[PDB]
Amino acid sequence: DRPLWYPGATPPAHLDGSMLGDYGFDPLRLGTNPDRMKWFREAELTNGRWAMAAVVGILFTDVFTSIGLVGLPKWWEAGAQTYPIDNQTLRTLAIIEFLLFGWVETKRLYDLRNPGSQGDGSFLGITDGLKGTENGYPGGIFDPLGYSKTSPEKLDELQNGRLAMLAFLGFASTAAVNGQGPIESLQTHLADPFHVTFATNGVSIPHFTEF
Amino acid sequence: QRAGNFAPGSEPKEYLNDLPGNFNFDPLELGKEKGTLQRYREAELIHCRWAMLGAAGCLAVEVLGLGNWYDAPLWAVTGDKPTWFGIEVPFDIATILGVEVVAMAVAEGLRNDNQDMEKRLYPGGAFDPLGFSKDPKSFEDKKLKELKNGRLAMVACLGFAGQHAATGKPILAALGDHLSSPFFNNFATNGVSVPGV
Amino acid sequence: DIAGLTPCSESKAYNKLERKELKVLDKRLKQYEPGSAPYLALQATKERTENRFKTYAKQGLLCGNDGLPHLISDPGLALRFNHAGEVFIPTFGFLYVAGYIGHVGRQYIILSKEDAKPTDKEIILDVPLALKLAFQGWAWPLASIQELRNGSLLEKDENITVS
Amino acid sequence: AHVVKIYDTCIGCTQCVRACPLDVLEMVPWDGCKAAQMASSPRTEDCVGCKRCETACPTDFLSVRVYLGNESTRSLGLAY
Amino acid sequence: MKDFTTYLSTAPVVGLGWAIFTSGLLIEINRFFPDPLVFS
Amino acid sequence: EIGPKRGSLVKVLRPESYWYNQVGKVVSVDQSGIRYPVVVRFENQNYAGVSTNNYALDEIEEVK
Ligand code: CLA
Ligand code: CLA
Ligand code: CLA
Ligand code: CLA
Ligand SMILES: CC1=C[C@H](O)CC(C)(C)[C@@H]1/C=C/C(C)=C\C=C/C(C)=C\C=C/C=C(C)\C=C/C=C(C)\C=C/C1=C(C)C[C@H](O)CC1(C)C
Ligand SMILES: CC1=C[C@H](O)CC(C)(C)[C@@H]1/C=C/C(C)=C\C=C/C(C)=C\C=C/C=C(C)\C=C/C=C(C)\C=C/C1=C(C)C[C@H](O)CC1(C)C
Ligand code: SF4
Ligand code: SF4
Repeated sequence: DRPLWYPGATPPAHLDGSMLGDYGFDPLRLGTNPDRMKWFREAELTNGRWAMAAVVGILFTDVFTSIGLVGLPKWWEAGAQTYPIDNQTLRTLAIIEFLLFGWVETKRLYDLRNPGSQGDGSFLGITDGLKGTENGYPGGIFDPLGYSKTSPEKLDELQNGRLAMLAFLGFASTAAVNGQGPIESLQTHLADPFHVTFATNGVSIPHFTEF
Repeated sequence: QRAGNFAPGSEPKEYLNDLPGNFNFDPLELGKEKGTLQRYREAELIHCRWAMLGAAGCLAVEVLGLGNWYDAPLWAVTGDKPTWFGIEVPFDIATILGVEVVAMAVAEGLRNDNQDMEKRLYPGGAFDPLGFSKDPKSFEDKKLKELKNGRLAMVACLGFAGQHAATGKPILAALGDHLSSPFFNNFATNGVSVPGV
Repeated sequence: DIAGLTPCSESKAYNKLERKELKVLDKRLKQYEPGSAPYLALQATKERTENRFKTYAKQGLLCGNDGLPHLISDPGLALRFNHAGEVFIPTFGFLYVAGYIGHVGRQYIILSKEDAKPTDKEIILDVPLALKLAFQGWAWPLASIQELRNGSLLEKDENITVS
Repeated sequence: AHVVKIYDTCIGCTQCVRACPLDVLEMVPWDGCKAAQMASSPRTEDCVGCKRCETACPTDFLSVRVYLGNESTRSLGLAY
Repeated sequence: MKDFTTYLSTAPVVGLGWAIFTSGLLIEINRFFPDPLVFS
Repeated sequence: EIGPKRGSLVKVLRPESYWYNQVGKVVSVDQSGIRYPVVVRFENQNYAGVSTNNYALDEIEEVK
């Protein structure tokens, strides 16, 4: 077990066992039954892995935007910029997004139920590559860099993934009361820290004391 | 004899252990009982065989340029006579409804009085004069072809109906919209198929 | 709009009802002096009344011929015509609170019954335990489906029957 | 004219006999119980249908039941 | 004191503290953001 | 020994009883040929206020 989210005396009951990114953080005891703890673990990954690849489109691009290299729009209004384009792809995108994910995800849903269960003649000829080593960590998807014996580079995958999940929650909240992008919000806290915060300007609290 | 799996890795269903067209499908356990399965297996082949003929019909009218499958019975309200390859068949509406009922009632009734469970699905003799069923291998193989092709006709005859209601266009015209501009001309862009588009 | 109802902003009776309810206070305000406390109390009520009417109009409510706002319940019409906060969203708010009360009381009942003298624990509560469960019930839906999918929610024919 | 029937579950407590005022219940020996006693109802003609006896019975369900029925002068408790 | 805390853990007293909380919370929720009907 | 063991829990099967499909401790068992020997004690009271009752061999079964 890795260090404790409280340094002091918060005894966990079922997290002493091995697992990735185990810091003993389960007050509500939602991981008591092991069968559904096994399910929530994969949820942290798909949310972790998806959130990180999403945060780059908000982050890697807006940094280049504030510097002035590109004139792309902000994420809070990128959706209304696509469909008015002459060469556009109007909303058959919601449904095709579901028809495409529905094929992959149920293949992932039936793996957690029956691990390594991809029949011999079910797919054309690549039935062997689709078998996975463990749940959440398949083999033939990564081309290099998964043959070490100390496999816990996974801890980087989680600490980076949990962090990004905070980012989008902050992007969405910052972009609902500040009215500006995430990086524009950063340039202000650096230029005038004490004035631009969640307390006084960002109306997250009813503070009206003009005296 | 399992042709495949609709869901690879799914749990086997013992009620469908050895039949033609088995894919281990049934997720609602319809067919758990042994007697009802013999009825469903009869209903599937007949819902099949009626769809395959009716499906080739709708294509035959449009491929040969005769008209729509939807506008075929519209002569009755207008009053003009029906046609088959523009031959002007003379019979009237009350004559069609009388001969159809008496003819099909004689046919369907004789079918139900068979009481031979294998022949209720796969008769012999007169219904197969050329004798393809004599070879057990090709017979077993051709049964999977009867059923695979039939399930296409059923799901797709429903498409001829659903396509028509949302868009009044005919079959081959509605296909041309996909090929001309797929991403724009789809069921999503009908405005009726999906609420909220 | 829908169901032959006008919005409250465009209605005449809605504004008629505002001019009436303010006229009652203005007549009542004439009796007292400007700087007195009864004057300050009525002016505040006047300020609240003016705020109640404009906020209900701003919220896209629907007022009928009588001039009073009406609510819509079908989520389809609510979402289509932007009236979801009225009924459809109040339903989820209450269910989360109602479930929280159930998941808490159910757990206190089960845990006290695992010990000696559970009858005393009902009339004389274990407040440290009750507060512990009351602050652990924020994610009550997760535990329910966890307990349903597991099968430890329901009892199985170990219950008393009558015949 | 009420009916008083006692069932197989009696244990010889005698609490039914002590309770009913009108002396309609007495104890008789029997081989079924530890106490070797059983009740009886010889004189139900004097039963006022008070039903105090059933209350005395301390079994899971009553081994003594007073099935009310046709009334009479003695049953209605009429001094007149 | 052990018996005093036990008296405070009775049903009549714990209910009194509950009532002051729920009623105090609702009245305070009506005093600020006055008279709500539609939820935004 | 004729019947269940002392201190053993058992489940009741009298349809008439307040304790039907419920569990109780066996207080004692008599081996003298009595029809209803098995004495059982429950925590919950009945409607009258009694928490014990003599049951039979066939009327009781193993727990749960
Ligand atoms: C976790 C990452 C994260 C980061 C780095 C920021 C950063 C910022 N937020 Mg923000 N925010 C976040 C998450 C985050 N937020 C989330 C999850 C929410 C929703 C609850 C919000 C809601 C929010 C509002 C409503 C507002 C901001 C604002 C701001 C800016 C000014 C500071 C402030 O108001 O205090 C931040 C206040 C908080 C309550 C969040 C702090 C708590 C986090 C979780 C602690 C994390 C620890 C540490 C900082 C991590 C280091 C990471 C770093 C090395 C990259 C600043 C750029 C203000 C603005 O207008 O920007 C100009 C503003 O009005 N935030
Ligand atoms: C492709 C579909 C198909 C297939 C593979 C079969 C296969 C079979 N049927 Mg079956 N059948 C079908 C459709 C089909 N049937 C339909 C639609 C009906 C209703 C009329 C029947 C009615 C029927 C009966 C009553 C019996 C069978 C029997 C049999 C078996 C022996 C005969 C044989 O080998 O058929 C071989 C089939 C072919 C070689 C296909 C011929 C292709 C034709 C000529 C196409 C004509 C249509 C035209 C091109 C469409 C126009 C298109 C338009 C756009 C213009 C075998 C399992 C018998 C049985 O059970 O065996 C013991 C039996 O008694 N069938
Ligand atoms: C944890 C306590 C608890 C729980 C989980 C339930 C749960 C349930 N009750 Mg119920 N009930 C309770 C207490 C509880 N009840 C009490 C105290 C009474 C006496 C007033 C009743 C009287 C009652 C009746 C008459 C009926 C139900 C019914 C039901 C079922 C439908 C819900 C309903 O409408 O009930 C009704 C809800 C109430 C009457 C409100 C109960 C009073 C408060 C809000 C709940 C008590 C919480 C507790 C005091 C807090 C302790 C927490 C602890 C940490 C200290 C449901 C499974 C119905 C049913 O039979 O289902 C089909 C039904 O007809 N209950
Ligand atoms: C001083 C006067 C006084 C008054 C007016 C009451 C009144 C009450 N007592 Mg009581 N009590 C008193 C003195 C008093 N007590 C004294 C001197 C003692 C000795 C220490 C006790 C010990 C005692 C015990 C042990 C119990 C009560 C209980 C009760 C309640 C009866 C249960 C019920 O009907 O609701 C039924 C409740 C439900 C069906 C569901 C719960 C929802 C409730 C109504 C919410 C809580 C209400 C809250 C207490 C009201 C505020 C207090 C009110 C008097 C202002 C009732 C409100 C019983 C109780 O449970 O209290 C609630 C109970 O077990 N009292
Ligand atoms: C709040 C806020 C506000 C303001 O305004 C701003 C700021 C300051 C920014 C803040 C925030 C922060 C955060 C939270 C976050 C960020 C970032 C991250 C975490 C991530 C990315 C990003 C992440 C990520 C993961 C991405 C990428 C990665 C990867 C691996 C991919 C791919 C791959 C894989 C799969 C495997 C193979 O074999 C290989 C490859 C192909 C190579
Ligand atoms: C989806 C879609 C949509 C869009 O719109 C369009 C499109 C693209 C085209 C598509 C459609 C499709 C469909 C519906 C149909 C087609 C086909 C089929 C299925 C059938 C026919 C067709 C089928 C069929 C079966 C027919 C025929 C066959 C047969 C066998 C008959 C008779 C016979 C038999 C008895 C046996 C003997 O020994 C011989 C003979 C005498 C010769
Ligand atoms: S009161 Fe019941 S248990 Fe007692 S002696 Fe009479 S019949 Fe037997
Ligand atoms: S009915 Fe009354 S008087 Fe008669 S036996 Fe019972 S308790 Fe005694």
